[PDB]
Amino acid sequence: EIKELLKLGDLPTSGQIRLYDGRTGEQFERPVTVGYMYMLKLNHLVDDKMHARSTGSYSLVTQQPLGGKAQFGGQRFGEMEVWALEAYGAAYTLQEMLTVKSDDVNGRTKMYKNIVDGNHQMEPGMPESFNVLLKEIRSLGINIELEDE
Amino acid sequence: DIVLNPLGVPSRMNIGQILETHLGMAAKGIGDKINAMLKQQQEVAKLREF
Amino acid sequence: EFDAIKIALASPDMIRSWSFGEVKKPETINYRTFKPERDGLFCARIFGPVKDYECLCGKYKRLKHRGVICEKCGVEVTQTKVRRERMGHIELASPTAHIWFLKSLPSRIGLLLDMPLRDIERVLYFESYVVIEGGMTNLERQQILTEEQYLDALEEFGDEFDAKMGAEAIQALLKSMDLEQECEQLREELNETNSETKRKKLTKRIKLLEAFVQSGNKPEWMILTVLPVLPPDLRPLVPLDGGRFATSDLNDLYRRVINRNNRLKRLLDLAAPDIIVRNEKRMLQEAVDALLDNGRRGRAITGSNKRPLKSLADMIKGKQGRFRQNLLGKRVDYSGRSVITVGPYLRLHQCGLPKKMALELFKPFIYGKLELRGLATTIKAAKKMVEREEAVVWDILDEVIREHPVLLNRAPTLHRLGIQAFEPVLIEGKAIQLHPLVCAAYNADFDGDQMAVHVPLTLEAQLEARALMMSTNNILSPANGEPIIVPSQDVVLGLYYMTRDCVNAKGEGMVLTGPKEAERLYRSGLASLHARVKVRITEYEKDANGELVAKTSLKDTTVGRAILWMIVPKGLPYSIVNQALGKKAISKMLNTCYRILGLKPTVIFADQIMYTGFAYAARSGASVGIDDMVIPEKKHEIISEAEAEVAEIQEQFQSGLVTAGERYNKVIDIWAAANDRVSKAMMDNLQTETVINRDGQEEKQVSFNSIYMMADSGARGSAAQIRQLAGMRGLMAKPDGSIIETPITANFREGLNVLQYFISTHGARKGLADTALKTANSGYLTRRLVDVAQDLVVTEDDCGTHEGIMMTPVIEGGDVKEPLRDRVLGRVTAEDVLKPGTADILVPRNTLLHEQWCDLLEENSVDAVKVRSVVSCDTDFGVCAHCYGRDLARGHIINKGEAIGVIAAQSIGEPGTQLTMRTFHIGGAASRAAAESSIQVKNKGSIKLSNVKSVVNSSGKLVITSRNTELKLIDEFGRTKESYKVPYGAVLAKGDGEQVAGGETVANWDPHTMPVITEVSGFVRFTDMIDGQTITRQTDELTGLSSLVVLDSAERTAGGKDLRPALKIVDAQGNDVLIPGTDMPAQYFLPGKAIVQLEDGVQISSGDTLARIPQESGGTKDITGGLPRVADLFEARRPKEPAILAEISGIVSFGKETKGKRRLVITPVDGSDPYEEMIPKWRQLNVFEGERVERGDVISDGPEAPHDILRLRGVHAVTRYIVNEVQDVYRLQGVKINDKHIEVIVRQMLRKATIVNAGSSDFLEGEQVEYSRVKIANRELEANGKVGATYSRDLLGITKASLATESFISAASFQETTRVLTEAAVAGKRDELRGLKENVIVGRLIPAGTGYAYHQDRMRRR
Amino acid sequence: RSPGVFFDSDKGKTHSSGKVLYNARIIPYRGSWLDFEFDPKDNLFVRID
Amino acid sequence: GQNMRVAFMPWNGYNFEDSILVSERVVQEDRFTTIHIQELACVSRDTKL
Amino acid sequence: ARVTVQDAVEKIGNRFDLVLVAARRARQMQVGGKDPLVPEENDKTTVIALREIEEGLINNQILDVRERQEQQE
RNA sequence: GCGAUGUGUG
DNA sequence: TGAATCTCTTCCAGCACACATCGGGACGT
DNA sequence: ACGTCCCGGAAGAGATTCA
Ligand SMILES: Nc1ccn([C@@H]2O[C@H](COP(=O)(O)OP(=O)(O)OP(=O)(O)O)[C@@H](O)[C@H]2O)c(=O)n1
Ligand SMILES: [Mg+2]
Ligand SMILES: [Zn+2]
Ligand SMILES: [Zn+2]
Repeated sequence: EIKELLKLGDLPTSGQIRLYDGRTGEQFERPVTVGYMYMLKLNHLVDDKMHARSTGSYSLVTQQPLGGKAQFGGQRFGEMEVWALEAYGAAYTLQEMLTVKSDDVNGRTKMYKNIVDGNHQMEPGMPESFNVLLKEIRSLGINIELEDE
Repeated sequence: DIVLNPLGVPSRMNIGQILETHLGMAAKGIGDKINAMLKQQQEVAKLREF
Repeated sequence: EFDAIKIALASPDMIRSWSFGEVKKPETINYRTFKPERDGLFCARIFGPVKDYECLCGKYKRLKHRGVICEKCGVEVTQTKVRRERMGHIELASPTAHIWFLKSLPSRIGLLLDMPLRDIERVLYFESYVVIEGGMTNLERQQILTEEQYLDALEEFGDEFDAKMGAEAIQALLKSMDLEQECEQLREELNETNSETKRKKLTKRIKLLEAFVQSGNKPEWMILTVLPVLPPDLRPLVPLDGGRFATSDLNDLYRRVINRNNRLKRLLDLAAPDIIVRNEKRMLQEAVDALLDNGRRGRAITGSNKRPLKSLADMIKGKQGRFRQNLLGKRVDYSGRSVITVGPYLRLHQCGLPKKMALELFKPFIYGKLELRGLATTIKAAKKMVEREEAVVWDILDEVIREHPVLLNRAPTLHRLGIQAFEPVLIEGKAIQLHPLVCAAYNADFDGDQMAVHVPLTLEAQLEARALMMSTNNILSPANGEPIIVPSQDVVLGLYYMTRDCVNAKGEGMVLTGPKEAERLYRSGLASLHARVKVRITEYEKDANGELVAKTSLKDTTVGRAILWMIVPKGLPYSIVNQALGKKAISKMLNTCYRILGLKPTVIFADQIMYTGFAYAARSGASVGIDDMVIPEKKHEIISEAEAEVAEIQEQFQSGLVTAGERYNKVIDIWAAANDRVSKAMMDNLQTETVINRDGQEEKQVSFNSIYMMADSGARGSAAQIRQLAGMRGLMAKPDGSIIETPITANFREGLNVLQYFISTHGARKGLADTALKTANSGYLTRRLVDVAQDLVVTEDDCGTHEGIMMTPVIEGGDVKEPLRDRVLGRVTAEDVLKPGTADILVPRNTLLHEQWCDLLEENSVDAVKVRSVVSCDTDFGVCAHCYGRDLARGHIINKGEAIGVIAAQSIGEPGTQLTMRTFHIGGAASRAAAESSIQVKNKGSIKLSNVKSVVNSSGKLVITSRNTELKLIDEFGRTKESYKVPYGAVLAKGDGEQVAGGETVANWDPHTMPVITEVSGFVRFTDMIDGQTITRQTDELTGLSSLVVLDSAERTAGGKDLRPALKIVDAQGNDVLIPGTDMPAQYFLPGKAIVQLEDGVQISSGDTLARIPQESGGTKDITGGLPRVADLFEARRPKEPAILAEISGIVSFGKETKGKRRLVITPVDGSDPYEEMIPKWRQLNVFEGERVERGDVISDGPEAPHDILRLRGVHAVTRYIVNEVQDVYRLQGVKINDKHIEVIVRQMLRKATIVNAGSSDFLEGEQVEYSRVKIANRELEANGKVGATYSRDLLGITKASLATESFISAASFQETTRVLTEAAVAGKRDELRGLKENVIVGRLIPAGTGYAYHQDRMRRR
Repeated sequence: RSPGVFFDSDKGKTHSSGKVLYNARIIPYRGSWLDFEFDPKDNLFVRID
Repeated sequence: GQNMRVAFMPWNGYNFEDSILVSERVVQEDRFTTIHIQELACVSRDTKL
Repeated sequence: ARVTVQDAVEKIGNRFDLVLVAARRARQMQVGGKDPLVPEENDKTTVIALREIEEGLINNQILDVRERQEQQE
C-alpha cells in the first residue's frame, strides 16, 4: 500500500532518492532514504543541565561542598572514581582531590591564596570528616586515638 | 533538514521508523501535488478528482 | 604528624578527662530568642562560645580577651571551632549495659562470664535475678533466680547470701572475676577434653580471655556509667523556613536519655518503692540502648510518624555512614558537569569545553593573572571584572588554559579508563565535546549522557594528569592487551566501503603510478572508488635495527585501498590493507602498528584513520531502506518442517511414551535447529545476492546490500539482530531462567499479530528486569573484589624463586579457543623451555615472552610452558616484578609501584556489570544451543581417551561407564588438536588408539537422559521397592503395560525415608552377580525421579540402559546465570555433594559396617597407616577393595571442593581450577580477560595459615595467623639453628579474607562495622597505615605510585 | 490483593528437602490476618498476624 | 512535536553515535522555540532586630 | 608544544620518577627564578620541565648535583 | 542548608 | 554418653545526577 | 496564641540421633 501511494505521488518506488552533497556539489553514491519523520523535543535541556563550581558554600556538619545545582554545589568524586585513580599511579591528584579541593579547611584557604599568588602548591593537613568519624567512634564507648609518631 | 545515522537502525531493532519515514514521504508528495494544483488555479474539478 | 592509630576501651576516668563539663538539662535552646539553655545540650559554658571571640554575657567582645572567661555566664571567650572540638558527659545514675558488647553475636559479655545470653538479657532488663558472690548455702554463683525463686529464697535464706538484678549485678560479677587464673584453668580444661565442640567453645573463650588480659582493659569497663555526648556542631540543629527547628535524631535520643536519668535521680532521693525504681531503671537501660544503637533491640523508636530515627551506629554503618559517604567519596570543588556531543575536528588528546564552564572553573587562576598584569589592584576588582565578563578575561583565559589538562569522567565509572585527561579547547555553546575514538572507553553514546570535569590544581597533579592519565597514554586496555581506541561505527563502515571491490566498475584494470594519482583519479571522478587496479607502491621495512629497506613493486589492489595506503606510516607492510578491513582487521592493524612503531606514529595514525574514514563514509552515503531487507524463501519451508516435528512430538506425548520435561526439551530443540536453518538461509541469500555482469556473461560476488555491510563490517549489531530483522526471531525467555515453548515465527519486516507481540513482551520485560537487578548483584561483586585485592602493590624487581604454574592451550572441541600464544604472551618463563630436540634450551629461565618469543614458540610447536605466577611469589608484602609478568596497557615489563590489586579487581568485575546493563538490547532472544548429541570429529588423526571405564554391550559396541571421560583427537605429528567431553553411557564407535579420518562420528548418545547402564549380565530383581512409599506404578492405557517412576525426597514419608530403592542383577539361580575382580554385588541405586521402563526377572546383557533419568537442562545461557557462578567460586562455597578425595596415598581396604555408613581405611606402604574415613554408603565409590590410591585422587564423583583441592593437591592445583572455571564462564559469554588478574585474586584469597607445630617459635598451636608473617618468622628461625613452624594454608572466601585483616579501618569500611569495631576494641588492635584504603581514609599519599616513592622516603626515615 | 482466602504453596526453598508446604491465608479487608501452614512433620499450625 | 524532512546517511561523523544533525533552516523558522515560565518568590519576614 | 611523554619516559625509565623529577624542576622554575634551559615557546612550566627532560639535560642526578652545589655556595 | 518520600534521567 | 542437622537472627543487596513536596500536637494563662 | 508538656547465606545454639 505504501508503494502504491508513493506511486500515486510522483516519487520513486523504492523511497530512496539521489542526493547531492552541499559542500562539494558532487553526487552521492548509492541513493539514500529521505522522508518526513515526526520528531519531538524533550525537556532535558543543556542550559538546565550545565553547571560548574569553583568555590561556594560548604556543608555544616562535615565541612564539604554542598551537592546539587540549585544549591551551588560541586560534583561527587565517588568511590569508584577513587578506585580509578588508585588504579592509575596517580597519588598526588587523589591527595589534593580529597584533602584540599574538598575538606581540610586550613588546607583550602591556604590553597586558594597560593593560587591567587601564582604559586601552585598544596599543604594537606587532615580531612575534617575523618576528624568527625573520630568524634563519633569516641562518643560511643570506644576510644580511638592517634599514637605518637 | 535533519541527518540521522543509518547504523542506528538494525542495531536498535526498531525497523518501524524507516517505514514511518517512507509513508511520510508519500504523504508529503501528495501534499505538494495538491500545493501545485492549488497554486496554479485548477478548476476545482481537478482538485476533486485528485 | 602522626602514625598508626590505636583503639581500645574507655574508662570512666578516660571519659571524665575528655569532657568539658556535665550535662543536666534536657532542654536545647529558646527559638524565641536564640541563646542556648544553660548547661543543657547546646550549652555555652561547656561547649564554648557561639560567636567568634564574643562571650555570651557580653562583657567581653575583643580579641584582647583571648583565653579569659566570663564570670556571669562563664563561657571561655575563644574561637567557635572549639564548639566542634569539645565534648560533654552524663552522670548516669545506675550503671548501664553497653548494647554492642552485649549483642554483638558473639556476646563478649556472654562468653566472658560464660552465661547464656538469654539469661544475661533477662537479668539486664530487670525481670529475673542472679546470685553474685553467693556464700556457703545451697546455691551456686552464676545461678539465675526468677521472681518466685528469689521470693522463696529470701523466705528461707535471708542471710548475707546475695543476689541482685540488673546492670549492677553484671558489673559485680565482672569486677569480682580474676582472669589471670581463669586462663590457666581453662587451658587445663582444654588439655583434659576431647570433643571437638568443647574444644571450639573453650578455645574461643580462652582467646577472648588472654587477649582481654594482654590489652590494658578491665571487664568492668564494658558497663557504662558515664555516657559521653557528642559535640554540638557535629549534631547541629537545623532551622527550616520559619522560626521552627525540624527534628534532629541525635538531640532527640539524648533528650530522652536525659529525662529518664533525671527522673530516676529524683526517685533515688525519696527512698522510692522498689517496683517503680525497677521499672525506671529498665526504662533508662532501654533508652541508652536505643541511643547507642537503635533497632538492635526490639521495636525501634520512631519520631516523625513511623520511621526509625537514626542512632550513632547508623551514623557509622550503612551505605550512608561516614565511611561510604564522606570519607571515601567526597564532593569536590573546582568541578562541573554537562552534556556531551561529538565534534570530530579534534586531535585525540583534547576535548572541547564551553566558555562558561571554563570561566567558572578557572576563576582563581584568572584572579591571579589579572592582579599580576595589574589590570585590577585588589581581589574585589578582579571579582567585579570576571563577573561582568569584560573583554580582557577571554584573552586572560586563553593564556591560563593553553597547556593545562582537565580530567573528564563519566558517571558509572568502572575501569580505570573511566577517568581520562584532556587538554581543553574553548568552544561556544554549552556541551562538552569529546573525540569519537574515546566513546569506546567511556561506554558513552551521545544519546544524552553527561560527563563531569575536574581541574587538577597543584603542579604535581597537572604533571600526573599529563604523564599517567592523558588520553594518548592509554591506547591499550588493562584487561586484555588488545587496543581500546578501536574505531567504532561510522569509520569502520567508511573503511569497509572504501577498501573493497566490485567486479566491473569504472577504471577497471588500468595501471596507476602511485597512491597520489589514485586519489586524483577518484576525485576527478574518472574511476569508481573501488575497481581493481595495478599500482606501483613503495613499502618500507625495518629488517635490521633502525633500518628501513625501501622496496617498491606493482601490487594488485583497488583504487580506494591505495588511497588508504597514502596514510599508513612507514613500517607496516602493505599486506595489512589489501583485505576488506572489518572491525577486527582494523583493530589488529592498530595493534601491529603499536607493537612495531611505539606510540606517536600510532596516535597520529589513529587520527588519520578517523578523519579519512568519516570522509569516505559520508561520500558513500550508505543508507538503509525497507527494500534492503530481503525475506528468503526457505523460511516458509523450514517453518513448516518445524511445525510438523512439534506435531509429531505432541502425538507421542499423547501416547505417553515421554514425560513433560522430555517433550518440552524436544520441542525447544527442534525450534532451535529450525532457527539456525532459517538464519543460514537468509544470510546466504544476502551475502552472495548481487550477481552482476562482467563484460563476460554474469558473475556473482559479495553483495553491497546496505544492511549486509552494516552486519559484515562489524559496525553495529550482529547475526542475532539481523536474524531478528530477516529470519524468524527465534524463542523468548521469561524474566527468570526459562524459555517459552512457543517461538515467534515472524520478523519485523513482516507484521506481528497480537499474540506474537504479547510473547515478545514477555521477552523484553525479561531484558529490563534482569538489567536492573543483576546490575545490583554485579556492583556488589566488584566492591567485594576491590576490598580484598587492595593491599597489594608490586614492590621488588625480582623475588628470586623457581616455582611456576603450567600453561597449555585450551580447547573446547572445535577450534582451539585460547592458544598458547594468547595465554603465555608476556610472562616470565619460570624454567627454560627445551626445544623438542631435547637438551637444546630454547629460551633461558628468566626471559619475558614478548611477541618475537611467542612466534618462536609457535614455530617450534610447544604445548607446555612452565611460567612464573603471582600465586607462588616469595616476596613479603606484595609481589615482585617478574613474578607478575608483563604489564598490560604498556609494552614493557611492570614497573615498581603500579597497584595491580585494584586494576585486577576492576578488570574482573567490570564486564559482569557492563554486560548486565546491556543484556537487554539483543531483545528477548534465547541464547540456547543443543547438546549436539554426538561428537563429529573434524580432521584426520588418532584417538586418545582419558579416564575411561568402558564395557562392551551386546550389539558389539563400547559404552562408557565412567564419569569424567575425556576424548581427544591427536594429529599426524603428535600434536593435540581436539578434546571433547563424552557424557556417561555414551556409545563409542571406535575404541582407543585407532586412526580415524574426518567426518567419522565416534560418539553417539542421548542428550536428554542420564542412563544407568550396567556392567554384568543376568536377571533383574527389584530390591526395596515398595509401592506408594517410594516408587509409583503407572500403566499405559494404549499398550496395556506399566512402568515405574521413582520418587525423590519430595513425596516419600517416614514409611520409606529410611529405605533405598535399588536394582540388583541376579543370576538365573538367585545369586549375587559380582563385578569382575570384585567382591561387592552388582547393585545399582536409582536416584530420585527416575523412569524404569523394563519388567521384573528380565534377562539383560551388560551395557543396557536399565533406567532413564530426565536430564532437566537449564533455560538460558547468558550472563545472568554465569555471574553467580563467579560469586560462588570467589566465595569458596562447598557444593552440595562434595566428591570425597583420597587423603593419604597407599593401598585401600574396608572395615566394619555401620547402619548406613562404611569405613574406608587407606594403608600406606610403611607410614602412619591407621587413617580412616567414614563414607555414607549410599555414595557409589569409584575404587575397589584391592586397588590403590594416590593423594588427590577421587573416591566418588560430582562437584569438587576447592578447600580439599587446596589441602590435598596443591596451591597450583587450586589456582588452575579457579582460573579455568572463571575463564569458562567469561569465555562462554565471549569476554577477554587475561589470567593474571584472576590469579592475583586467588592470592589475596589464600593468605591466612594455621600452625601445626610451633617448634621453637611463639605461635599457639591451633592459631590462625597470616602467612607472610609466619614465613618471615620461621625463615629467620631457619637462618639460625632451630626448627621452623609447620603450617597449613587456608582458603577463605573473599568476603572473609577482607574482614580477617591485620588493619581494621579497612574492615570497618567494608560491609559491617559493629562486629569489627567491637572485636578490635576488646583486643586493642593497634593499626598501622599499611595499605591504600587506610591511607585514603586518613587522607594522605597512597603507597601506590608517586606515593610509593614518598613512602620509600618515609620508611627510610623511620 | 483481593480480600478473601488464598491457598499458597511456597515450594522448594524452605527445609532444603523439596517438601512443599501449603499455607492457607485469610486476608480480611480490615483487621487481623490468619494463616494456616504445615510443617515438615505434617503438623497443621496456625498463626495470627 | 513537529514533522521534519529527514534523510538517513552518515555525514562527516557529526552523527557518530546518535547525534542528530540539524540544518539552520529549522532554528530559523522557530519550529522548536519552546516557551518556559518560571515562578520566582520573595518573602519578607519581621524577626528579631 | 607537548602531546606525549614517551621520550621523557625513555630517558627516565620509571614513568613515576618522571612525575617527581619534572615537578621538582617545575617548582624551581615557577617559584624561584631559574630561567629554563630550552627556548620556551610560551609553553607553561610543566611542559618546559617535560621538554628539558626530553632533551636529556635534566634528571634526578643533575638536580641533586646542582642543588648541592648552590647550597654549598 | 538537614533528612525523609516521590518521579525521571544516563 | 557427642557429632551431625534443623531453627532462628543478624547483615547486605551498583554508580552519578536532576526536580518536586514536607517536616509533631496537646493543654494552663 | 504563648508557654510547656508527652532473600539467599551463614553462623550461633537447641536438639536429636549413637551409644
Ligand atoms: N541502572 C543503570 C541504567 C543505565 N546505566 C547506564 O546507561 C548505559 C546504557 O544506556 P542506555 O541508553 O539505557 O542503553 P544504550 O544501549 O547504551 O543506548 P540505547 O538505549 O539508546 O540503545 C549503561 O552503559 C550505563 O552506563 C547505568 O549505569 N545504570
Ligand atoms: Mg544508551
Ligand atoms: Zn559572659
Ligand atoms: Zn616473585
